[PDB]
Amino acid sequence: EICGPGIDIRNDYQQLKRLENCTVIEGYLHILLISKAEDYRSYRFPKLTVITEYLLLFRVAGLESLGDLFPNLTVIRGWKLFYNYALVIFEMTNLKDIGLYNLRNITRGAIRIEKNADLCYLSTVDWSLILDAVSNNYIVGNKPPKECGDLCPGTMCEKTTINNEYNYRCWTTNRCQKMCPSTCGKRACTENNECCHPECLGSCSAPDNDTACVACRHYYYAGVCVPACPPNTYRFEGWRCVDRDFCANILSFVIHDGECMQECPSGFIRNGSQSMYCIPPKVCEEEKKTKTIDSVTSAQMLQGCTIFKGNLLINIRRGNNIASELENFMGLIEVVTGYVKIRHSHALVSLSFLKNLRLILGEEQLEGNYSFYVLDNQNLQQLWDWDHRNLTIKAGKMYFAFNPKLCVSEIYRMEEVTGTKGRQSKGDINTRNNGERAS
Amino acid sequence: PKVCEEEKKTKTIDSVTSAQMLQGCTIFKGNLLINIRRGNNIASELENFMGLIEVVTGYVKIRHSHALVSLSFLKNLRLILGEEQLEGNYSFYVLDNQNLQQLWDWDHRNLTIKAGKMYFAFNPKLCVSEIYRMEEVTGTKGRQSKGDINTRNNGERASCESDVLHFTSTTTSKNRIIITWHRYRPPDYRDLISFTVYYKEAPFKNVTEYDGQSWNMVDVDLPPNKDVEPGILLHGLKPWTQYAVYVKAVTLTMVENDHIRGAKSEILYIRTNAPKTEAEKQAEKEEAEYRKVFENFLHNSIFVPRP
Amino acid sequence: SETLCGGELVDTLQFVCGDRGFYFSRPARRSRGIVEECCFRSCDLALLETYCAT
Ligand SMILES: *[C@@H]1O[C@H](CO)[C@@H](O)[C@H](O)[C@H]1NC(C)=O
Ligand SMILES: *[C@@H]1O[C@H](CO)[C@@H](O)[C@H](O)[C@H]1NC(C)=O
Ligand SMILES: *[C@@H]1O[C@H](CO)[C@@H](O)[C@H](O)[C@H]1NC(C)=O
Ligand SMILES: *[C@@H]1O[C@H](CO)[C@@H](O)[C@H](O)[C@H]1NC(C)=O
Repeated sequence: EICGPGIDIRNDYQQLKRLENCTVIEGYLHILLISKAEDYRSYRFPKLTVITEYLLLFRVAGLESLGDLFPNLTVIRGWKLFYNYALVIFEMTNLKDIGLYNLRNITRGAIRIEKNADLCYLSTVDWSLILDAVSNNYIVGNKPPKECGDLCPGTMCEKTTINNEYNYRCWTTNRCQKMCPSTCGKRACTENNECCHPECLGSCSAPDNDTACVACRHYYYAGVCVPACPPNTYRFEGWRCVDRDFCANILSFVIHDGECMQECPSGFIRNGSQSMYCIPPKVCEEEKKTKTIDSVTSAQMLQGCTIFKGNLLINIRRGNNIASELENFMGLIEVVTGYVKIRHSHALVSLSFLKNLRLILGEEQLEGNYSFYVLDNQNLQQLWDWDHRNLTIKAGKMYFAFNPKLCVSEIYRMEEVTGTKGRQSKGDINTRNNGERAS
Repeated sequence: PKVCEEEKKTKTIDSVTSAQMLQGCTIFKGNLLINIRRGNNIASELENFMGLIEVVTGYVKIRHSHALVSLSFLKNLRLILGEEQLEGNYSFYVLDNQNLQQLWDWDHRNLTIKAGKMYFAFNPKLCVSEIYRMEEVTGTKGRQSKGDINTRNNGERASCESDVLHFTSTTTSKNRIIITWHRYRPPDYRDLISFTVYYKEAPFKNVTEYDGQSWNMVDVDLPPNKDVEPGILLHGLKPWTQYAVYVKAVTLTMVENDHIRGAKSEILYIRTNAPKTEAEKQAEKEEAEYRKVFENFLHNSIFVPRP
Repeated sequence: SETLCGGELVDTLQFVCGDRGFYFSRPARRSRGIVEECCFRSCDLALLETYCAT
């Protein structure tokens, strides 16, 4: 069964039987607050093989190991994320070891594995084999290093230079990190490590038969993995191809550029002549005045908004390359009508990703009537304001403080292209802390 | 006492070596500048080269003097004469002093300014609540007006009111101290990250925190049992000797600024019976900085109320 | 209690909801966080049954 639109499981293990038929989940999975801790090994779900979104486990107080639950869970595509993370394993007060031993790709997000009171087998498993960008992982606060004694049997197991180590790699005391040899190159492999079709992701029931894949590194259609969707078939929910018989009969839809989608994007609109016609603006809403931005999850809510009729805050503590995504969501924003603020955004080097931002109307301001404000941005070397590109502030003051790597000449050049000298003191745009350590 | 006349109208002091010439000056018939960029222990020697200086006929300026947390080295000061009242008619001037925590303005010592008001800006760690006392004690109680001493940047990051820690219990040996304090609950218990304990040998009570940092620093972490009020063993101290001790709470001064409270003990003096690391400023802060917010997100997202 | 925020928030919630269990429904829904309602602002210890099933 292709379950969905998304599974939130809480209160008791006895509700968990809802999974007994699912094999793909077109949505997140939550497992929450199972405080009874008792039923434990009464449940199994071998049908499950791909989760198209994040997996969250929180305080599942009874559970020793997820390999009792999800032995075959092979791909977590991460088409939605949870605060950059595609997998979260948090306060599992009794969890000893992960299991998941068949897991073979995580196709977008990072990992946050944290506070787990008894979790052995952390990082004795090469996250760079299973996913790119290990530097976005955040494994913290767990059972401290020397206490475990992580092992494989006989340790006599599959090995690598675990980072700058060289070691056996071990999901749990019973199982190696089942691995496909380098002879496969980019390919995955079947059991007996024979390299499979280059559209398979993770394991495969027989070598190099396109039907044989478990999961598809691009799209699934009619029981075969394929690098792109067939003619007249539309990409849907980031992993499968469909036709109007589905997309018309999703509950309240449109079709566009071979995507099946909840609304037409910027530059296209409903033509009522037939409801398929996204004929060639897009407005984000408000509810808080302050639509804070902190992660790809909160930024994904803006995906393709043209007019943002609120006030931003930006707060990006960490994330090696997140601007590459923020351009994809937010670079279409031409207008912010409120104020704008930036705070503690130690990950940003540049606003460059704000690709098409034109205006800041200052319909709403900070205390002190600041319509723009920039504080404590310990790495923001550059503004997007290269003179090729305009930025018009239609009312109110600017402010700038403690931007240590941002040359004052740069913010002055912004003062030039915004033409906005006659609104600030020495302090509001000071040399005395902005850029004070800029190289 | 001895009067000194110096060849400039204003003697700049850039260093101990330039202060050195004034050593044993008491009455300085000139202006002074302090411009002390960098250098070790300097305040200990400037009290020797200048601490006896008590009567300055000019103005006094201090600038860029990021070396100086404390003016305590100008021990005795009595008079600034205003003969060189500046623009705005200022005779004392401290600007851009990016580490200045504490003026001499303290219970032990008064001051007089003969004439010429006081100016302050870009003193980010000098609490704006401190100077209100100093301007009254100096007699310039109401001569200044709003813009002459800005409220915006002065002390902007400083913990200008701190809760008080209570010493609950104490213990001593011929070479050890064991000491405890009440469980300080900050308003949002994640906000605390650690306690710092300072101690130094202090045979007389005329002591303050700002005595140059001579304070030995000890770092101690709240034990994970929330039923245990914290404590520490201090060991290898001098027998038959008084030691001084005090405690400062470490807190994430973010999100809410002054609503992040900060906490400090009073000073405690003990008679015994007859390492530090650089990055932990961030490398610990990181692990609550970037964990508290993820928890607050997860709790906002996972719970949803019924209708 | 003026404010509650961390582990003791999920503990006091489990205590008040007890064995009735928590409510959840898809965001379909409002963007207002319980934490702003009970950690930053002054919290109300009689509200937190409103999160439990009924
Ligand atoms: C699972 O599928 C079988 C076969 O259709 C059905 O009898 C059973 O009730 C289903 N259970 C759930 C929980 O969907
Ligand atoms: C996971 O699959 C994605 C598919 O786009 C690929 O880019 C990524 O490198 C794969 N990682 C591993 C470890 O196979
Ligand atoms: C500052 O902002 C408020 C609210 O937008 C406005 O009423 C006021 O006129 C502005 N200008 C000031 C306070 O000088
Ligand atoms: C404090 O008292 C001692 C007497 O023990 C004295 O020598 C010293 O000069 C006084 N002042 C300071 C700053 O220590």
